[PDB]
Amino acid sequence: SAQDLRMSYCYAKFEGGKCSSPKSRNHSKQECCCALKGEGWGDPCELCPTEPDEAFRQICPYGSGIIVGPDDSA
Repeated sequence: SAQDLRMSYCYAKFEGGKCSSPKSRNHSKQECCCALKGEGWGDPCELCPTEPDEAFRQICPYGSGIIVGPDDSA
């Protein structure tokens, strides 16, 4: 589904320099800014894109959903 199905740490907040709120478990960079829609992704947090940015959809073909964080909310 994703690129090299890389599943690292997804951060919920990216301080245009660092990150915070990393999910104990790891998910695909797509599952991070798509289903988890955080602020950054990967151990080396990388600022995730936002819709409808070409990059945004680059991880979410259908949109913020795909595999909405299973048993990871509600």
